[PDB]
Amino acid sequence: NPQSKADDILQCARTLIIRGGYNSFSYADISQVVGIRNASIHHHFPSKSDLVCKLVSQYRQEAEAGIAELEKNISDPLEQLRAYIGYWEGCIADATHPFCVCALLASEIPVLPETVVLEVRAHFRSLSDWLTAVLERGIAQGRLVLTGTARANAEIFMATVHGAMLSARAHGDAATFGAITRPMLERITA
Amino acid sequence: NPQSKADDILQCARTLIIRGGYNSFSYADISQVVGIRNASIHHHFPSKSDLVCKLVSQYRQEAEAGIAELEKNISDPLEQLRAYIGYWEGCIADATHPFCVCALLASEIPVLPETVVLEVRAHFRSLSDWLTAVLERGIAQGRLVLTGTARANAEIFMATVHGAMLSARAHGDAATFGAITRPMLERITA
Repeated sequence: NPQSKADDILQCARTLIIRGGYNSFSYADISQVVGIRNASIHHHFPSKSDLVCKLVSQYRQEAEAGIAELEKNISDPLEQLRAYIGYWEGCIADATHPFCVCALLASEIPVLPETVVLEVRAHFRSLSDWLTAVLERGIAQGRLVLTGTARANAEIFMATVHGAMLSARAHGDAATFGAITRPMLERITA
Repeated sequence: NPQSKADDILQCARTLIIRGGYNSFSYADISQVVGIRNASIHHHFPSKSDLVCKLVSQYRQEAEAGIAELEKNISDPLEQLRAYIGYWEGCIADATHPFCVCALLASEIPVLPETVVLEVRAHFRSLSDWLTAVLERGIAQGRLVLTGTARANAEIFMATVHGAMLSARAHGDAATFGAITRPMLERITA
């Protein structure tokens, strides 16, 4: 049915966009993977900008649901940050989606449609908000020690994660991501 | 003359690639800026992969010459790292080239030509080598204090720089880059 074809197009486009960003895939590539013709893609999504806004909105919904599940299941804020690091290490291992869609698109902001840029920036502010709240709970519970504010530390940890994803993709390697991100976690442990 | 046209094409392509990466510009865009026709671009560069390898090799030559000049002019290793941070803050201010060509291309590695990937990875290993040597001199001179090895700290600082460039481009802002990168520098000051 129609819904399943729309889901297949979004699945496919998400995998392609993680390889090379907004301009690295075409509707022809989606036809090659999913088997629908070009005109059919347009019935589902009236433009590529709309397809990518829909993909990023779904990616954020899933990203927020996954860090919420960490927050729910894990009592200690430090262990929530450690489990978030572990989640990305598993994604880089599985190698299907070894990069954050929004971090990748952020590097291309100046050429992206404005509607896509809105979705990408919303993920950054939202992830920063989550990390800020986890760090604040860690202070409130005497589980962490910080220099500077929780928000400033959240912004450093998010930048370190995005830079570590980039180093793992570049000069190689399944231990890079942890080797870069974990020392902060051990620093801030009370 | 011929050389000047080749330089103009590389200048133009460097500015375009910093906006959106490898797939965000075409030879038509270069013709629009530089005024040569499509066939003329091909006389200078037999393929787009070759044009981009030439651009990245020139960008690295310049990047290495600039950090070498820091190293030459500045005696204290900590002040060499602080001046490197300042160099990127000035680039983000001037807004012409507010992102590293190689950091941007690294996010697209899976779709890049292999010859381009070689040049991008060479920049990462080389910048990591430079930062490692600056950190080692800082230890040898009693100017810095590190947890873990100099190379592991170099890899964190390079990832923090690349992640900070990304946050400055994303959820906005000429103070983000320093706000993320400078706390490390003050941490490691002896």
